Amino acid sequence: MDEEREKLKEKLKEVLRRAKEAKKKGDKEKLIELAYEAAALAAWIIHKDSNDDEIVELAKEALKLVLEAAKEAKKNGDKEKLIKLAYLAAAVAAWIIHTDGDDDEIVELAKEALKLVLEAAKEAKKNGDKEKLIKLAYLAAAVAAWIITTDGDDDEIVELAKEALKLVLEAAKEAKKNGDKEKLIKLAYLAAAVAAWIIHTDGDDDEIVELAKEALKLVLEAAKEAKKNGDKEKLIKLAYLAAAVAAWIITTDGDDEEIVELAKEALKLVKEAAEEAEKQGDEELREKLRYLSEAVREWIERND
Amino acid sequence: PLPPLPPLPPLPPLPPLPP
Repeated sequence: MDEEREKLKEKLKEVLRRAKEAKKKGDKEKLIELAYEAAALAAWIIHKDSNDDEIVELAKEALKLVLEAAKEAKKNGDKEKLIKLAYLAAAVAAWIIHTDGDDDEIVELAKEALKLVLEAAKEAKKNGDKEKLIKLAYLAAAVAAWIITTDGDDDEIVELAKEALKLVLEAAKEAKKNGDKEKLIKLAYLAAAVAAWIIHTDGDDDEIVELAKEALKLVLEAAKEAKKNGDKEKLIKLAYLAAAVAAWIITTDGDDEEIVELAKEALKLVKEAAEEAEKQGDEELREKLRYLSEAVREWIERND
Repeated sequence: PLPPLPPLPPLPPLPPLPP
């Protein structure tokens, strides 16, 4: 068998035992320490796809421990341990999502971890740390992107995804001011994916249309940097996102002079990526980029 | 030993397209 799976299994089961003892006994700071160790054990024990159900339960119970340690740390008033616990909760959540896909109680646990990170990101802005702001926004968007796919019907998911989109857009602006562009590209990816799912599942309002515009101009500038770094692979996916967001805005809200400008820029981006994908040989992406390019032209050119 | 802190998760799948 896999001796490391077994050791990680009994080691994580140990930490949960000690944590349930420290909670019963009354010491809180060790319960936060044990939460740190439970999260690292959980996220690593599911770092690749596993079939054993016992592995995914310990991960969920570890997440439950992180959330319990998060609500005690908020009452004691330590902001920095609250931010780290919020980071751990979302990271563990999204790794449980990646491995097990969809079970029943991960929806409510990931929703609780999403609200926790949105609070920490607001609190991280109050402290002024840009590194933690980006990572928390990355997690919020990654988690929100999944929840709206599998749930979608819940009313609270809309607001949390909108707050996550608004959050990653701010984090993508400070990442532009730091200098690192690879982090900007990944934040733009999340901005488009979330913006597209929000318009997909819930339609439009005044705020969704404004946020989607910002996510669209964000991925356009990100794909402009991806062309400078000479990376064909991330370029074609960014062009997909640009067209997708532009398509969801036009087909639901319509277009003004601002939207047609961004749509045209995204359209010339897709035609360049459709050329690069046919060179590299991506049959599925080649025919989806043609679908986008045609659908966007038909909508733009209806007043013509 | 003790495993490292949880890394950032992989990116979510691509979103669907309008009808």
